[PDB]
Amino acid sequence: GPKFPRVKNWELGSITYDTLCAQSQQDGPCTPRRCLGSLVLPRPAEQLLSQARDFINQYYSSIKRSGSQAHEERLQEVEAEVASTGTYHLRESELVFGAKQAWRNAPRCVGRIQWGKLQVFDARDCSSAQEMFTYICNHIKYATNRGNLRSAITVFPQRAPGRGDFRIWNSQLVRYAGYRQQDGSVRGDPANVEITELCIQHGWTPGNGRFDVLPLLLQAPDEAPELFVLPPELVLEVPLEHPTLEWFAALGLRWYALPAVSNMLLEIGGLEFSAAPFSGWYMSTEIGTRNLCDPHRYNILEDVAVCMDLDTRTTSSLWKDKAAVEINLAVLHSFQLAKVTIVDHHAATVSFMKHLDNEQKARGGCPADWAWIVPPISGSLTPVFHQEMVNYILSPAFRYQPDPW
Amino acid sequence: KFPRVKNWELGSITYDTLCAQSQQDGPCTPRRCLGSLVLPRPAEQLLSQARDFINQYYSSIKRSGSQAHEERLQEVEAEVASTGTYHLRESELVFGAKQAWRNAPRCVGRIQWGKLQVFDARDCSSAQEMFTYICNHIKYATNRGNLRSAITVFPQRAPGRGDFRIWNSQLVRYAGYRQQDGSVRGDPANVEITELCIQHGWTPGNGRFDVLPLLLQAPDEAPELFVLPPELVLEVPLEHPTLEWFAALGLRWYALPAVSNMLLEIGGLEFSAAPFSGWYMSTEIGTRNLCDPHRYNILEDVAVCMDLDTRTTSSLWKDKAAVEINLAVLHSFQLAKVTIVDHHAATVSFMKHLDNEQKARGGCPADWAWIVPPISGSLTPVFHQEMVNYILSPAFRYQPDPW
Ligand code: HEM
Ligand code: HEM
Ligand SMILES: Cc1cc(N)nc(C[C@@H]2CNC[C@@H]2OCCNCC(F)(F)c2cccc(F)c2)c1
Ligand SMILES: Cc1cc(N)nc(C[C@@H]2CNC[C@@H]2OCCNCC(F)(F)c2cccc(F)c2)c1
Ligand SMILES: C[C@H](O)[C@H](O)[C@H]1CNc2nc(N)[nH]c(=O)c2N1
Ligand SMILES: C[C@H](O)[C@H](O)[C@H]1CNc2nc(N)[nH]c(=O)c2N1
Ligand SMILES: [Zn+2]
Repeated sequence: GPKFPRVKNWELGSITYDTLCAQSQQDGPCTPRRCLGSLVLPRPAEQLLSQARDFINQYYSSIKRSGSQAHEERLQEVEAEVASTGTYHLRESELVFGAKQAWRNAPRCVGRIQWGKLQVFDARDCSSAQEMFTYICNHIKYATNRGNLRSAITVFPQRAPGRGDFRIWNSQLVRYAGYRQQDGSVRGDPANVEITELCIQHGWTPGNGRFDVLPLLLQAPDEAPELFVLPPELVLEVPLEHPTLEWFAALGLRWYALPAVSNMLLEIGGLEFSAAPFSGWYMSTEIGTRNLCDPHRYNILEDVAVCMDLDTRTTSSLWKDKAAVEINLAVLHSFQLAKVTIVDHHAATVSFMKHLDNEQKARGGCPADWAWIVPPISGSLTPVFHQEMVNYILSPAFRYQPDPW
Repeated sequence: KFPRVKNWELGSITYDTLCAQSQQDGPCTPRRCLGSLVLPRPAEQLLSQARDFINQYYSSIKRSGSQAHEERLQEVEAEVASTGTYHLRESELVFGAKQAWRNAPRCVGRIQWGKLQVFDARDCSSAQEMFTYICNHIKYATNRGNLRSAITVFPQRAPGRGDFRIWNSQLVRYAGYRQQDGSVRGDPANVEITELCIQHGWTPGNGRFDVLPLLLQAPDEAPELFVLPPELVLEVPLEHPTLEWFAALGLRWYALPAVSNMLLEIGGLEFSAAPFSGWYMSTEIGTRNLCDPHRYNILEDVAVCMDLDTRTTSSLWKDKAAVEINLAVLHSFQLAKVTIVDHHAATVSFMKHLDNEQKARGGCPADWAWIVPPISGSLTPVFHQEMVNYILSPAFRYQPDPW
């Protein structure tokens, strides 16, 4: 082998070299002195043009037209535009290509075997917060497809010089309210306290439940954000029940069908889309393990263990483990019952192995964040645990961005 | 320069300043992270690693800058200047071994770092003598079930000649025997070492749990074969709290986790045979050893016994059976009165260790993928704790198989 990362699968004994990483144009947070790979957050003119050039090259390569008349004219067209305005504009098919490429390039998504199937909705004509609401509601209608979920992304207008951003304030399109109490405890989802408080300040009359759907705070450039309420018929939800444990349904737990991230930046060839929400379908463990068992979230492990009649007095009864399995199973069982798309952590990780194999043949590598790809239960029971991965930033990219308040 | 380390369960924040004392480079660059890779791939150098360690020593017994410090530093110059190398005093080696454990980023058990019986075997000259030493280490460390962490330090490396080595990866391992049907009986990880044993003339059992012999190598000698007296090797029959059938699986594990193939570096000196042992954390046996597909791979057998649905993965039979096997192990070890710690207790103590280290040193090098357990990851507080990883010395390094 050569001076590219050597990558081993310890279950199978198979070796690959990552040559794609050579493509990376942006430094991550690690150095030879220290690995910072487990931090969740780390941290004009020529600079723009070069990025733009790189993306157009990428576009043209993908349509197999590298070096050609139209390829070189488009380059000259992009330069022209940046020369007289300082920015430029993607073509319809260039946006489609990029959006998909950003999903392909996201090191933290286990669901990338699906990268090539993605409805790109162009909303770069959107002009008001009201119009955003509309656009967002069409997205939710399309993507939900009555439970037969379909991956999509709606792209609003790119950042402009000295001009405000289009922003969705909500971290996801569909999230539950969290209400701070007299006790100090939270009723609802403790992640969402702040945004809940922001909505009430902007005129929302709040509910008082564990599962109230948040309204949307949407922001057209240079105005303050307007508040929009999703019609309940538009938000599909799955009441939670267990297959064998009959009491589970009595807990009154539930989750929403559509996982739609809404607070991420989509950066394509230097252009920045501050508002471009995307959505797919859940992996069982996101709801069952993270949302419902995290001590700083709904934290239902104790409750369920008690119902199950486990010894919660001692760690070694593996009461946390026993309960978490049933919650997870209750998630899957119930989504399946309601005929709403879900994938379990086994099935998912199997298919990402397949994605890894594809991307090896196609690009010679696949950036991947191990701690994020490996599921929060039953880790080494899934094939990804035994797979070494290389993490690196590629572009187009989805980039986290700070809350707008 | 100083990285911010947040914990997302509680929202608390620290800064790691400890990582600045790292002198040895890891595998990451700013262009790409390789932190999930299991493996990497003259007087000035040695003399400055040695001073820096002696500094670490006198500083640790508060005598930094005193007479005994100055003259010991000079004893080091003098020895390297004349011989190309030098030797450590017993107390120094004791300090360095504990520090090597402390510095081990992949060890979730570091709360215990200061409690370590150090056996000095540097006066070892034969594979015979090696064996006795190893046999004493086992008797000490096992202590009829009341496990005591220990290390034994064989003679250092030397430019003149070959290394003292223990060919085995652990002092106690189960043999893996390749069958005709291209199948493995026993432990598939130990196929190659089992074939080495047999080649150096061992008579093999044909059970699923046959304790391998030791292959011990003195400098520039053919390794020698030594059978462990069966009474030294404490084993644990596996049974289940509620499932009476489990015991009839005939499953079992050994008490003592004792790594023997890792090189111990202190002050630039290299100890190529320095086995060490503590006690197990249950997921090691229950999850990895027994349910890994390239190991004993018993998940399906056990789930079928549990009468679950193998046909589809959304019934979570892998997870369900995985838990019972971990349960069986805990129960069994607690029943046989043998130290073991579950992943919840251990990760809780690791958090506290992170706290103590923060106050004492300004951080703790940690490797997230190894600290987080292989089941119920996010169920443990380590999952939500950011972690910085970097190499401090004294350290344990991984080493090439001697063959
Ligand atoms: C198609 C079904 C999909 C599944 C099953 C899936 C699965 C996942 C999972 C389990 C995570 C870990 C997130 C967490 O625990 O917070 C993740 C992250 C991510 N996914 Fe997906 N994903 C899917 C589709 C998509 C789509 C359509 C996009 C956008 C085109 C996308 C882009 C991302 C990004 C950017 C992350 C990192 C998120 C962050 O850093 O906050 N994924 N995915
Ligand atoms: C006191 C009981 C101990 C517990 C519960 C414990 C726990 C663990 C665990 C779970 C691992 C990862 C194991 C794996 O999945 O391969 C590990 C790794 C390690 N531990 Fe410990 N440990 C203990 C004692 C020790 C001792 C006594 C030493 C030596 C002084 C030590 C030094 C190391 C080193 C160097 C590694 C890296 C493993 C490797 O690179 O293969 N630990 N520890
Ligand atoms: C603080 C911070 C930084 C960052 N980069 N990222 C986050 C999202 C956090 C991470 N962990 C939980 C939460 O993110 C919740 C959303 N995660 C992904 C998902 F569930 F919404 C999803 C699932 C399938 C498909 C899809 F398109 C989206 C937070
Ligand atoms: C190839 C390779 C590289 C490397 N760095 N390391 C290895 C040891 C492997 C890793 N994964 C399992 C196996 O190592 C055997 C077990 N490792 C730790 C332990 F079990 F030995 C242990 C537990 C508690 C206390 C204690 F002292 C020791 C292999
Ligand atoms: C500190 C650690 O990186 C953090 O808890 C991460 C670990 N892995 C994760 N993996 C996924 N998919 N989602 C997460 O939120 C996290 N949290
Ligand atoms: C490829 C991956 O890094 C490898 O499987 C690691 C992951 N985490 C681990 N963690 C521990 N404690 N022990 C291990 O052997 C491993 N294996
Ligand atoms: Zn790294």
